[PDB]
Order: sequence, then structure tokens, then C-alpha cells
Amino acid sequence: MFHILRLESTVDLSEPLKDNGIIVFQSDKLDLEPSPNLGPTGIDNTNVNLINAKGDVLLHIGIRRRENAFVFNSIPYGESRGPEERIPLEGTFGDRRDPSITIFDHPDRYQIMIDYKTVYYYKKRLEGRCEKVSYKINEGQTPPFSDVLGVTVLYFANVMPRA
Amino acid sequence: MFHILRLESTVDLSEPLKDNGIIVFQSDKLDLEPSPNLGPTGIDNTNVNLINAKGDVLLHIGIRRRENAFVFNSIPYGESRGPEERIPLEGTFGDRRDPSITIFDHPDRYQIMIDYKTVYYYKKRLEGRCEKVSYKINEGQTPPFSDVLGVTVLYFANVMPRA
Amino acid sequence: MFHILRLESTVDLSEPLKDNGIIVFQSDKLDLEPSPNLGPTGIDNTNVNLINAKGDVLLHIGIRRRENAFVFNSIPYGESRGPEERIPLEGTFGDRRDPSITIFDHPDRYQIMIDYKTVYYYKKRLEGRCEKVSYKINEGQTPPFSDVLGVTVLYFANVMPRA
Amino acid sequence: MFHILRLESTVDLSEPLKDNGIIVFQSDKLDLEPSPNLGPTGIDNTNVNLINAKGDVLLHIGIRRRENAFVFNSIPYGESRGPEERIPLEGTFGDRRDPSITIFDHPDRYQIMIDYKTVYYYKKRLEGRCEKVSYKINEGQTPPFSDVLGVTVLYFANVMPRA
Repeated sequence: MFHILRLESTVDLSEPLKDNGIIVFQSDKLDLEPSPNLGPTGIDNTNVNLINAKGDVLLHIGIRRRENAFVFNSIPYGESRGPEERIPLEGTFGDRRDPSITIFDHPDRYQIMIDYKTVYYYKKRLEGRCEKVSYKINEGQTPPFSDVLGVTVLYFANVMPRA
Repeated sequence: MFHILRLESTVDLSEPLKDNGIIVFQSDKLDLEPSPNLGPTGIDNTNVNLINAKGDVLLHIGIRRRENAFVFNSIPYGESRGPEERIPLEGTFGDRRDPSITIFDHPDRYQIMIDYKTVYYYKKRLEGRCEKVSYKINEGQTPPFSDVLGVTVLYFANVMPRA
Repeated sequence: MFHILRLESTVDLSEPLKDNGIIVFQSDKLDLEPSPNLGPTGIDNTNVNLINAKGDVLLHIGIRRRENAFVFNSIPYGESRGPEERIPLEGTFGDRRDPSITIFDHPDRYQIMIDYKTVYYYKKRLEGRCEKVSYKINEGQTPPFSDVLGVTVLYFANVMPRA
Repeated sequence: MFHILRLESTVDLSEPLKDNGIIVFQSDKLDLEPSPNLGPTGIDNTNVNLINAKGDVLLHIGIRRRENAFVFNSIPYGESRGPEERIPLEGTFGDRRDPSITIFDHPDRYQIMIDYKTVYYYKKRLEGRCEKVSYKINEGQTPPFSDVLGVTVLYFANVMPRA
């Protein structure tokens, strides 16, 4: 199932993500440079998110170009964000013009891939299945990807012969 | 290679399409109803196109909802369009929420698929390789797909094990 | 649909191959050196075949290592083969140790691929859908592939998302 | 990378399996009826194994048709197997006549799939990368699969576009 995900918007999946589902976020541009304008916020941050029916952010994926890092986290609806889990940003992107972030669902954790190469395993923190995805950025900034992304949801059986 | 193709725009491929290349046009919405407003033009038409370096339209794919048909054609740069080749529109789309148009290149013709089911073989008319793709509609109308499409270019070797 | 195809045997398909079906013959070995022994025919020949319900060989694909070329033909049941259609063997295989022959069906012709690169388009000569495949060799010789091949039958939709 | 795996034999891989590698064991047949004969062991057992460079069985996957379950274990070279880990056999196969067992590698564990549906996560016990695979059966019995299996080694990137 394909979805069009515009910058600063949220899109509903067609159904809750089943066990071992796979979500691919596809860009047609790469920009690893700091945003021209920092904007009111004061922090260079663009992110994609997996959200449940209640509005909780099961997985938050932030790209911090001025900090050279990927920030993973979870955010209960209307509450503060938990402890951050970070890893270096350099050396993950930069190999192709259409960068992508792939998420592989497992019972207790999320497998995260950059341009199809696993870079981290994030332990789940909040309850409930993914039913929405969002693409957000702090006011006045410019993203590290195209301002519109292609999002595909599929299962291993799909990318293998048969129906 | 993934590309983001916005309504009423043209995007350059990263390189001329090689023999037996495959181009997939992906929408996340389907609307088989006549456009609300016909607009100045007076014809309900939305189309996608394969274009060469010189600006000639090697393959034109128009969807005519009020005529219940698919119109295939070619258009030399700055010249009149040739003879139309048409087939019924009903029964091709309507099986899924994310409709797609796939084009399979062959030496002398283009294999055209709707939602991955072949519906026609169009004989090539103009010379030169595909290097651009466009998504167009007549002024004031609303498309039968999302106003942004995902376009992927690949080769058979890609969708099969190995590198 | 996967099938095991042993040298000098014929295997039935699950059902008649439908329009645009794809058949992939996989080997885990490549040996382009000519067969040491030639047996009673005096001609180095190993072939794979697509057969219809009444015994007609719809498409015969031979590998002639002593003549540097592929040989394509059709053979009505109980009759003699028709005219041969050839292309060079050199420059097709070579870039892998697990070679494959892929046939992509079309209304009036067969698209043939070596290691997933199209090398020829064979115009159909007989009627009826393919219902069996075979792997044969001339008496007393050794083949250029493993003595057992993996055969997969699928369709374009199977290698693309959802449904 | 494709490999032919005959019953009661061991086959080497092209190179040590890298992080996140995927190994697919394919059969063209399914027979869950118990083996008519049991031979000297008196236990109906057919298995597939992932082996390292020094003879250690990193992962042993057994099918016990008389005990209704899969048996997972590890076996250091020259030593005795460790504790068994089981799950029911019933309800895993069944929806195809060409069954497959897929192993997806992870840093600390193996994700196991039957017909492309995850059924278990086995925690690694031994060191070293997988360099060989084998297909074995207890003396005098007949297996639940074809006597020859097709084995494919690949990576996630291989089943996704470009590079």
C-alpha cells in the first residue's frame, strides 16, 4: 500500500500495521547541510513518526544535521518525550540520490535501516499498533529530504514470489 | 531510482532510460468520476508522458473519464499529435486504492500495465530515448489520481535477487 | 510456484501458464567448456523446453558450446523441428556462478533473458498454453549447468507490492 | 546466490554470511504425513542446519511430524546438542504445495519464517558466521519435503530498487 506524505502532515494507514510489517519512507533528494534559516524554534530538526490510534508516538526519528546525529524516542500523547537514544549521522546517507528510511517491526523492537542498511534496533516503549505516520519539521526550516515523501507499507511475503 | 512528480510539472530522469527499462507511476488515490469543473479547455483530460531530450513526447497516456477511455499517442515537439489509439477505461482501475501505471520498454513497442495487469502494447513512433516524464491536466480540472505521484525507474535485474 | 527439474526429465506446472507469465530456470553452476564426451550424435547439446498439453514443444532453447550460440526452435509432437533461430552464446553468461534463463510471455512472442538481461524475442509458432517444462541433453554428455535446476513460475504482480 | 541442496549432503556458501543476511530453503513438495518407516532411531526427524567454519551447527531446525512441532537447537562440533526449544508444527505450513523455511539474521538472534510468516526468534548460542548449510534425515526415513531443495542467500537491498 502506497501513501503520499507531505511535509508537516499526518496520514492514516489503511489499517493497523500487522506483526512484522515494513514501512519504507522514500525521498527523491538528499540535503545533509544545515537548514538556511534556523527559525523561531532554534533547533534544526526534521522528523518522521509512527503513531498509534490514541495519538502516542511509538517511534520518533529525528535527523539533526547540526548535531551530526539520529535521535530516536517515543512520546506519550500530550506528555513529555522520554530519554533520547542517539547515533552518528555521518556515513549513513550520501551513497544515493533517493535516500530512504525503512522500519521493520518485531515483537519487542523496531529494526531501522538507512538506504537499506541496518543502523539500529530500538526497543518499543509504548503500547498499541501503528495506524498513522507523520512528517514534521520546526517552523521556518528546510528539510533534509524532498518536501513530499512516498510511503509504502508491505510484508515480507509481498517482496517474494506469490500471492 | 525514485522521483517525486507533482501535477503540472516535468522531471528529468537521472539518465536516459536503458533498453527494457521499467517506469512505474504510483498514486495513493483513485477518482473515476468526471472532474467537478470542466474548465476553459472543455475537455476532461489528465495525462502522463515519456519525453526525449529534444522535447518530443514518445508516449502520451491520457485518461478520459467522460469518454470512458485511455488515449495513447505521440507528439513531435511543437507539432500536431498523431492518430489516437484507444481502449475502454472501465474495468482496469477500481480494484485497489493506490492505482498505478507501469510501462515496460521493448525495442519496437511499449508494454502498458494498469495495476500490474497488461492492457496494451503501443508501437513506438518517434526516435530517441526517454529522459523526462511529465504529469499534466487541462486548466481548472481535478485529476483521477493524487496531485503528486511517486515515479520509480528500474530494471528486471533489480526486482530479482542480487546486485 | 517453485519446481525441481532434474536433468533428462519433464515436470508439470500447477496449471496452464496464464498471459504474461514468467518462467525462471535457475542453475547453481556454470561451465562453458565443451562437454568432454559427445556420444553418438557428435553434437554438444543441452536444452530446456516449454511444452503444451498435447506434447508440442512451444519453445526449445539450446546451448551449443562448440558452435558458440543459442538455438531457438519449436517442435510439433511427433514431427520434425522447424527452422533454427540463432544468436551468439559469447557475452551472455559470465558475470555470476549461478546462471539463469528467464522467459517472459507475450501474446505473440517470447522474451528471453540470460542472467536477467534480454537477449532475444522469439515469435510464437504453435498454439496452446505451456503446461510442462523439460531439461534434456544429448546421450553421453555433461551439461553446462548443474544436473538439477530450480524452476519458478510467477507473474509481474507477484514481484510488486500489495494486491 | 542460488545453491542446490540434496538430501543428506552439505553445501558451502560463496562467502561467510554477512550481517542481516537472509537464507531461504525452498521445497517443491509438502507431506506432513509421518514417515512410514522409522529406521534404527525410532524417531521421525528431518532437519536443516546453518554451520560455521569449524563444524559447529549454529542453528538446527527439525521437523517432528510424530510430535507435532519444530525443534530448534545448536550443536558444538564434536559435542552433544544443548537444550531443545520447541513450537507447534500445526498451523504453520498448509497454504501452498511449495513450502519454504526462511532465516533472517540479526546481531544476537535468528528470525525464523515458515512460508514467509515469522514463527519464532531463536537466540544465538555459538560464535562465528554461517559458511555452510545442510539437509539431513534420520536413517531409513522419507522427508516431508522434496529430496532436493533450492537454497537462496540474499540481503534486503537485493529485494529493493537501485543501489
